[PDB]
Amino acid sequence: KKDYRKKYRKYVRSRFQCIEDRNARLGESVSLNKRYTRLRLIKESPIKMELLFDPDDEHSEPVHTVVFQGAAGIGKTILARKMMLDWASGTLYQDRFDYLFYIHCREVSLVTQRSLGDLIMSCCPDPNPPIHKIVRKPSRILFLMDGFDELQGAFDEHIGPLCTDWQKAERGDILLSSLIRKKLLPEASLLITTRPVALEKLQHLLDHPRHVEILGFSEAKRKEYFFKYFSDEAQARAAFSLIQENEVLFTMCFIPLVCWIVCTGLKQQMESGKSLAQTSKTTTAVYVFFLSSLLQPLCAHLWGLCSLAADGIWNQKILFEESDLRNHGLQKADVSAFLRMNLFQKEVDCEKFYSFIHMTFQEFFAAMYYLLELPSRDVTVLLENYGKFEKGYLIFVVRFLFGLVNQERTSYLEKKLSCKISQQIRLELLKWIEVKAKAKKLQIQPSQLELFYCLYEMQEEDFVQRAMDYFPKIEINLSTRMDHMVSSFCIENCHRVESLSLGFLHNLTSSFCRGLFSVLSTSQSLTELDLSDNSLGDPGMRVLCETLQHPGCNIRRLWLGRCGLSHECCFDISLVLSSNQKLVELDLSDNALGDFGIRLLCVGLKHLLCNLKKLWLVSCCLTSACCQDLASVLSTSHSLTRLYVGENALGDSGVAILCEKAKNPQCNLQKLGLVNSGLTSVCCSALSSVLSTNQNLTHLYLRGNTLGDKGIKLLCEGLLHPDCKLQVLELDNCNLTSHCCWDLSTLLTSSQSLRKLSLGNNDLGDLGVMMFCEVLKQQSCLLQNLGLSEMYFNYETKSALETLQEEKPELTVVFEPS
Ligand SMILES: Nc1ncnc2c1ncn2[C@@H]1O[C@H](COP(=O)(O)OP(=O)(O)OP(=O)(O)O)[C@@H](O)[C@H]1O
Ligand SMILES: CN1CCC[C@@H](Nc2ccc(-c3ccc(C(F)(F)F)cc3O)nn2)C1
Repeated sequence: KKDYRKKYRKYVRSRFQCIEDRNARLGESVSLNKRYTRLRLIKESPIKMELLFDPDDEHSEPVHTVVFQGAAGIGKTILARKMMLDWASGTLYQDRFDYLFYIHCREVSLVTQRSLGDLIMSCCPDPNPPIHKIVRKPSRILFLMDGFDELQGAFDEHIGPLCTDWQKAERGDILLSSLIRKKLLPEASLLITTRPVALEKLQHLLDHPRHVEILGFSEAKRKEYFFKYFSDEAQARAAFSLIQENEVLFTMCFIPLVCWIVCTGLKQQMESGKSLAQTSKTTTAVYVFFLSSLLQPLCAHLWGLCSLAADGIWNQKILFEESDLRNHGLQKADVSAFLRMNLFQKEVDCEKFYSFIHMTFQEFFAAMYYLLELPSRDVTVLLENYGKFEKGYLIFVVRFLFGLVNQERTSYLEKKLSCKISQQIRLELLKWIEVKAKAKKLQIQPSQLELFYCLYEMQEEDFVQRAMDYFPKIEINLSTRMDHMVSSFCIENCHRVESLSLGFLHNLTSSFCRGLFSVLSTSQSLTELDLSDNSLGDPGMRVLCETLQHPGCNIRRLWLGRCGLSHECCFDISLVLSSNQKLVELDLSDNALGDFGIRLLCVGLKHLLCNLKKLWLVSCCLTSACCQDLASVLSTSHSLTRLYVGENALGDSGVAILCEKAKNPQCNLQKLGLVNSGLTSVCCSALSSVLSTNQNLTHLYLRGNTLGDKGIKLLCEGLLHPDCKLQVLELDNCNLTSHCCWDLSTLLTSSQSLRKLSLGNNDLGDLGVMMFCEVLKQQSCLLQNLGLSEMYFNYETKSALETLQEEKPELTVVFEPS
């Protein structure tokens, strides 16, 4: 008769027109979902809400599963609700999906046994919708699974009895697993929202997902929020300015939830005729401020309130009934008070439960429970469950304990916490950090950036400085401004760190990290800085070099691998080399520092007081043209001993240039990395000359070249020289065969300095190895790995090599492949 899908769209539009779908909105004002402030969405590249499920750029491969990850408060629910409304309004997926089914994971039970009847309860009031009709057909239906991490109770990601078929009733965990794994109603689309931490389990269900990260408000979007929140423009501007002046809070406000909390606080202060001051610095300070302002205008119910929250965390319960409120001393009068002020919500769409306005608030109270003046009240058992899904990870519960357990405390509710307990907890928290600071990642989590968000929450230097004494090595990945703010605070107070590794994720290409590099330059203990494999391009190097010229820098080793640097950055690197007398090791591998960049770099390398000892220029798009400048550096440098230039186009002519100066007996070169440089036997006479004259050269790496047997003979003329002191010779993958074995054998029985000789991916043959075995027994000085890896031989040869290892144990390592 009529198309029932129209009624469903009408239902969705009337239901999702508001932000919460719940009452107690500070007098239940209309929240107006049209206020939605745009969130930043990055595909793992910026994307639009439309075309989200389109096939990718090759093979036209379709996507069924899309996962949206983000922090608590970033807007995963407001965004998923927005999609429901936009679709129902005909502004999104108009010709892609016939239905959108919104699944609220805080309502789904992992214990209760049910068929796929959620499709009934999640839609119109009609108790008997046409489930068996065309709505049963996949490819036109998208499910929105909102809050994977909010599922209450243990969840097993590995299930034997997957139980497909929507008609069969089964446990919620099994049912969700089959839906996520696309075994139940396959070829349907599924969108999942989750906190990044819960991906530890979800990753096993998804198989081949598309991932999108949700980022909060840009500075422009923060302003829009305030202007939309406050209908009075004069107030909106005053509020914005007050916050803008608070750099720390402004930074935190990238999270929509933080903006909401702050705005609500200011609104209440306006109504009461207060100063409107907002001086919060930490997440805890913001939450305490908010709750205090609401409780001030009652406060004797804090115990029951906190106890309720704590129970919910331990028993995995978010939704409460009147019985649960009464069981904790909450009954009607105070409950209503907590609806007038926005602490609880009841739900308005023909439902009656109670819950906290946000999971972070429930966790806040659950944390405060431990400090007041009944699951445990033992912080030890709490911490033991930190990394577990089963308890909701307790990330904010612990993070808030750090903030609450602080000597720098004030009045209003906070004063009701016990000082004796606070000290007991404080000490346990220090022990917890010491233990977690020394651990393997293993996807478990108090991840160093996380221990730093914990430390940031308490500004007490006496605590933080001691906590930071457990981090001799810091490895972190920063994606947002808040990550930098937190990292800088902790590093500024760390006097033990010797090695620091900083990753940068899509927000370098800019100066975002300037406020962190300015910290590193004042560190006295830091000696090694690793900034590899991140987009620290030219402008980023300029900032770093500015800080490396600081008189107290003390950085000795700097690793700059795939940083996206070009020749211009060498100008600034040179300036550092000409001033900073402490820098010893510099790795510039895998950059675009072509011949010109080296010419510039060499200006610093040839400078008096440049003490650089080790330089890596591997895969830097170099060719023979630059060898003239490198040769000049080798000729005069008093400190450069290690030079690695492989994986470049330094052909025979380039090597001959370097050799012309390297052969000088006064040259300090000790290790030469002429690896995958396209050398042939033509240049071996040059290398031979160097070996014969330069007694300081101890390591030569020629693997990947094509020297052949002729090259070996030429090198042997030098290697067999009485004044040659080479200790390590690597000739892997040099296109050598059995015809060179006579000369290699001669080397083994004549060289006095050789200790390690490495042959590898080449057709040495069985005759070759057997001949070596027969001479390696005759008081050979060779002690180290003989190589012969990635080589295959007959049974006799394998036995002979094993025999040699037992008979002549001085040659400890042969390293056969089998
Ligand atoms: N785009 C937006 N515009 C304005 N406010 C927003 C937006 N996104 C989120 N908020 C604010 O954030 C608060 C809660 O955020 P939200 O509940 O979406 O966080 P979440 O952790 O993603 O949710 P859930 O835990 O339910 O998945 C709301 O009170 C709302 O005011
Ligand atoms: C688990 N941990 C690993 C290391 C990186 C860290 N990243 C974030 C991102 C965001 C927030 C965050 C902080 C305060 C708030 C509040 F104020 F709204 F409560 C809401 C948040 O979402 N906290 N940590 C997560």
